[PDB]
Amino acid sequence: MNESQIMETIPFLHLRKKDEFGNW
Amino acid sequence: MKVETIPFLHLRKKDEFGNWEYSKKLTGIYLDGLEAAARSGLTFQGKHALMTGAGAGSIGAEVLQGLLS
Repeated sequence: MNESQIMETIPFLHLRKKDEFGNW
Repeated sequence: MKVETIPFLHLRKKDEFGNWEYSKKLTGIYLDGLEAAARSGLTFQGKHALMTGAGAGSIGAEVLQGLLS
C-alpha cells in the first residue's frame, strides 16, 4: 500500500503470480 | 530497521520498476487544491477546452458546467 514510508537474483526467466493487489 | 489509511482519492508515482504506488506528496498537493476548490472555488478564466462525450446527464456534462462557471 505505501512502499515509500516503510522502506540473490531473479532468473532471467521467471514466472510470476498476482498479489491481492493485482501485481505480477 | 501507527495505523494509516489510503485517501479514497490519491495520485501515484512510478517506481524504478514502473509501479504506480501511492504518493502522499502528490495526493497531498492535489487534495489540497481539491479542498481549496470546495472553499473559495476554482476559476478557468482564459482557458480553452475541447470536450467529447458531454452528453446530457453524463460526467462530461457536469465537468462542462464546471469550466463554464
